[PDB]
Amino acid sequence: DQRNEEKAQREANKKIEKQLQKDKQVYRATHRLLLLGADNSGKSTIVKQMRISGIFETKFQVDKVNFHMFDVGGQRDERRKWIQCFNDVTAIIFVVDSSDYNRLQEALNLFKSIWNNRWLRTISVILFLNKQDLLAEKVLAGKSKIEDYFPEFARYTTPEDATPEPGEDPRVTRAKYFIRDEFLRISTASGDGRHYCYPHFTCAVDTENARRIFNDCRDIIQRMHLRQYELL
Amino acid sequence: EQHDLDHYLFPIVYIFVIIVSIPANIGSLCVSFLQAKKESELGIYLFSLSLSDLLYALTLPLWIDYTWNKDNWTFSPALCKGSAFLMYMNFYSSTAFLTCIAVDRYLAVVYPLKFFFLRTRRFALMVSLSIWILETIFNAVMLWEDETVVEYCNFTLCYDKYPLEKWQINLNLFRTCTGYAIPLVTILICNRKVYQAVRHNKATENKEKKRIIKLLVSITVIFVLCFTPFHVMLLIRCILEHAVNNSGKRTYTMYRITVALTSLNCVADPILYCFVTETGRY
Amino acid sequence: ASIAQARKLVEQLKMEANIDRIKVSKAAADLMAYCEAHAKEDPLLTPVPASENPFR
Amino acid sequence: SELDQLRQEAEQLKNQIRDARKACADATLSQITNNIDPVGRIQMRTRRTLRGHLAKIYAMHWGTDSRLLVSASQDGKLIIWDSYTTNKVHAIPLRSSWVMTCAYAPSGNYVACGGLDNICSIYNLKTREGNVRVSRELAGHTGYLSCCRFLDDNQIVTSSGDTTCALWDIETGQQTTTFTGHTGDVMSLSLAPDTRLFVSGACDASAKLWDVREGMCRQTFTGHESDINAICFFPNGNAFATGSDDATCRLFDLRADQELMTYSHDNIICGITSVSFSKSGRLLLAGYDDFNCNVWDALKADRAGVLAGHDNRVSCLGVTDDGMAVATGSWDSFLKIWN
Amino acid sequence: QVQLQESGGGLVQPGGSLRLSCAASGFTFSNYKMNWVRQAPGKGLEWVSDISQSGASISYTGSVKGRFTISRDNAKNTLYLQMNSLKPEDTAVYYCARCPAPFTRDCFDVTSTTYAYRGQGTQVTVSS
Repeated sequence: DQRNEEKAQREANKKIEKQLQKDKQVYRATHRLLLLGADNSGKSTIVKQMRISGIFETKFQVDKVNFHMFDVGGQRDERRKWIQCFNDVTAIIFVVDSSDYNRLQEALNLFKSIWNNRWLRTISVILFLNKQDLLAEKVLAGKSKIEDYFPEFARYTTPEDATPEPGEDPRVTRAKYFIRDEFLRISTASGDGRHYCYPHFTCAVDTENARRIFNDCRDIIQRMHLRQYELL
Repeated sequence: EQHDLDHYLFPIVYIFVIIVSIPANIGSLCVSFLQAKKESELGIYLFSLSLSDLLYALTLPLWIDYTWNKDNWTFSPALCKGSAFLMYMNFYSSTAFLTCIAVDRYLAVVYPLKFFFLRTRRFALMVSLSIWILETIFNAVMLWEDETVVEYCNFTLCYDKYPLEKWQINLNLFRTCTGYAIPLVTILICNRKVYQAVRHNKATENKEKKRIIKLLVSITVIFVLCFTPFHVMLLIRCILEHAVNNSGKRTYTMYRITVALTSLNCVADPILYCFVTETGRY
Repeated sequence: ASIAQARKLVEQLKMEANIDRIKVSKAAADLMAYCEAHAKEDPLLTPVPASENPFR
Repeated sequence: SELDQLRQEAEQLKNQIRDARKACADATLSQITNNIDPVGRIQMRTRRTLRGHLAKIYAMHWGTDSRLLVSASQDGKLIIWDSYTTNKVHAIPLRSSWVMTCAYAPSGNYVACGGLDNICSIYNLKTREGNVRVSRELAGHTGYLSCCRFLDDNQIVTSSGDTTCALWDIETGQQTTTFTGHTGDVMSLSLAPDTRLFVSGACDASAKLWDVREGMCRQTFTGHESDINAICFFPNGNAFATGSDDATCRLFDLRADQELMTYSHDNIICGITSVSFSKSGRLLLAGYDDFNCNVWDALKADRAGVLAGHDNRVSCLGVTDDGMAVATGSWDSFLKIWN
Repeated sequence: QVQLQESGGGLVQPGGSLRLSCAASGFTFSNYKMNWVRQAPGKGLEWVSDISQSGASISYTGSVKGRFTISRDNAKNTLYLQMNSLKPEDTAVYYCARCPAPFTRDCFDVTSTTYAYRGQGTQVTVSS
């Protein structure tokens, strides 16, 4: 009997290993993304534009590549503990409302904490500056000035490597690239090629955000392979 | 056979190749096994290539002494046949492993999100085992035949004579095609595509882009400089002998020289694949 | 609400106050006695031969 | 106003408690224990290296009989293995892939998992049909589950991120008693062998001892300077060890209601992730963030050995009931049995 | 136990100067990076400034650059933040919050609604 059950244990072990291999193949193919942002950041708009309890899970695929996107909403605002679970995700999708000058400092602080965290220090961030149309409208409005909140905007000019829209109007371009450079200064402060941020300008009407996420994830995995399939 | 070139330049070149290859090959085996533990198919490919290099390093002394003693094999004819078989199998195993590693790097960098099944330990072991077996099968042709050439002034000129077998000429064409032409063109295409992909990469800084550029160009140039003269001069000998159905002695002499240039590959490739390699450096 | 939550800290801290205490030396002696009286049993504390080990 | 002088009375009560606690101070554990022969450097080797997890391991738990082991992995599996023969006797897929704790029932027939979904899922390991399936999806908590322990085959204790601990009746599913009082979120809990008391460690640098039947907090321990990541009862039940991000592990007793010793070194720096005693209580084993675990002498407060061998950080640590082995789980997806 | 006792809050004419102190008793000082957090009436908690260990890598929020200054004396386990040339928009309650973990360059939940390592704080009022 002992021999009979000992052989019985092996067959159950083999059956589990066959299933585990069949699930390991799916796990490595699928890419995981963490979505971070405030209440007004605009995560819902983009998550609806790529989609079509507790953690809200959204699955989108492009170019026959499966992407898994997590949004954590059931938790409290305290995130120094549960953010440690996402130390292995392909990238962290950060959504920031660039049209609100009051929550911008909090967004920058959150980005700094995510970047310098010991466990997420190797996770690239796909930054999404959302709702740029409101930024353009409020910049042409003149009622609210970035000078009031960010005092370094006065001594700043748009960089040469910029791609303004034909109807962008130079002030909007200057403001947008000021926000982007504010984030990038944090991005470039620490971290080697392991760590990198990919800022994008997006609005509520944008419908190509999924393709951008695909391209940036491609670049991140390409850098990872440069490191591991030794070429770097 | 001039035999002065063989008596002087061949031994120094081959002993230099041996002394630098043996530790390099051993170290490459160590680091490649370590990488294979970490689920890296490149580890399996590197292990196979390093094993081939160390096999050449171990088989060197017989041919070193052969060339030293005016290309006279005073040992048993089976010994010279086995040594020639080992050298040929080593060369072509190294070619096949180089094209495989280039194809693996290209498939990993250019298409990082796709082709998962071609990048696994099972496939890497399958390819390495198939490559070894096919190399032994292809080079057994000379083993079944004779390569020791008795030449009374008696000198066993093992695989050193103008002319030689017509079937060895067919094997000449087959070798110079399927062991060098396919690996050369595939390495060129893969390395150029990898360069194109690395150029457009965003995370890689300019300095690391330059380092990768230099490394890829170096891989291609070393491959060409160590393998092109062998098969090119082999085709030259084929068109100097088969077409015509002194100058021939000089042609065979430079063919011998090409053999030593290819012997340089056993010290050329292990450093360029494992030491500049940062992961192996750790 | 602020006075409500803060008051709950007062009553609970009052309840924790009226609890009989003991000297730390006595608790130390008890801890030491428990550690000593069971030393022989623990395989980790005292290396046991491979016969008793089911992992060797 | 009311709040000002009420806080004045609260501070007065704190002063009285501190004075009474200091009155209990006579001699440290060092002053009594200094004349005990040191344990000496002990060597423990990786007898088994259990592998098969596709992602990082977050929690493990032994069983009443020190043979079967359960591991929780973020890839979405709660697979359980036989440590003797290194065989996976069951594999459980999870509805939510994010699991931060696992619990083996003390009767070897139920297993529980829970993570960021805020739902404690209980699986029937000894079903008649032979196929593992979720039995009761314990819901009601408003935060991620950090630790769950089986008080019995019918009662479970869960600690979540909403600063609450709960006692669940599995038969119905509704909560029985809600343990409140932590300002921060609770990370670990440890039931006493008496199964009438248990201590919890939250991210407020406070250790709270609860009583399951009454539903109140008996005593409160505060000696740490950072979040608590691990807690474990001493075998006799009158002490408990606590780990923290402050690179120290401390031991509090219950009757004197103050800390006894602090187990820490200058070069430790990294935090403590899991802590567990041996059966005799002489050895305190504590996991660490720097890819290893340290074996501490509970009475001498001196390091006696390191269970180095892990690649990534150490997440969980469990000593068997018989004390014949110690198992450490890590973020490198490998669980090792040490003996 | 960790404790953070604030001080200095008071009524000051717009343009005056008052000094905010923060007693830090209950933990090792030099291994923690501390911040300052304010909360205006009818508004949530918001960042003010941050200082790393040994008095380097100082940062401020954009609204009070130049006007505010922060300094710490590890010999006394204290944190100061000097407010000069106040404005009517600085009326709030100031908190001497601390980073959750030592030897850490990332601060998390320092402005959370319920934080373990944050004092009750002093109310700073500015009016004519």
